[PDB]
Amino acid sequence: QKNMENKTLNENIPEMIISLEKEALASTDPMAFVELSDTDVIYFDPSLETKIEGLEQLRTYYKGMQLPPADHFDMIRPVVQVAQNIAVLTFNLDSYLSDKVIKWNCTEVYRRNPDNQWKIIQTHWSYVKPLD
Amino acid sequence: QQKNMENKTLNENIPEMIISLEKEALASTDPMAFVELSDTDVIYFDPSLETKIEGLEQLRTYYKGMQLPPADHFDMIRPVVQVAQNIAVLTFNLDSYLSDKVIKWNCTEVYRRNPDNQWKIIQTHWSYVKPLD
Repeated sequence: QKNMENKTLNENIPEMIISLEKEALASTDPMAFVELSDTDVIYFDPSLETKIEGLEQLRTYYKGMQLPPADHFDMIRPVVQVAQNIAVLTFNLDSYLSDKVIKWNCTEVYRRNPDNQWKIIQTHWSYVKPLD
Repeated sequence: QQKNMENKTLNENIPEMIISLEKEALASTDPMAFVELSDTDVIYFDPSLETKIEGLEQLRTYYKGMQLPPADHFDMIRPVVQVAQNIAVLTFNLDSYLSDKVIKWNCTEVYRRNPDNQWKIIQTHWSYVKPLD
């Protein structure tokens, strides 16, 4: 499974976490990140007055926007900090949609649950220098 | 609490403690408060950076140029702390009152409990609320 450790591609937690994020970003299914998120997920992006709280609220939010994936993206210098059952992934992202780049900051926090799946418990998306 | 005893951890309300640390740093007279509260491997974002800050030395250099605190008054909105073993994820919104102006913020802080039972920031993400509104 893409979000579970194994003896091959998912042996190293940082490489697994980075691959998982890239796979969700490339998915045509707008539910991809929802399916990866846990029931207690907390989510921020630039369009929300305050953070979204809980998986059902996140699901409703993702359903409402119908966001296409980028035509292509570049994940720049992803860092994964691992602490017991938590992996903090941080990166910058150059996302291309219809011939324009949108540059993002991202923090994801993944938790290894008792069934050995890594699930997103926190997401924070922001623009790079939106006002300069 | 016997689990905390075997683990030599404090019998504290972790969410309340983490919220109190954050509020203290925000309102601190020491402009380097957040640098002191951060660990060597800290990663940091804010709306002025073209790419994320990595490492405490980079964070320190950045903070040396900032005048802080930026506001005497601020309101922390619906802080949530998710606790996972030696990690606490603090998320909140913050209304920061700069004299006559207000900046509305999103914030994610990740704190990690070190072996000495000190909670240190390993990740900070500050963003504006609805900057393109």
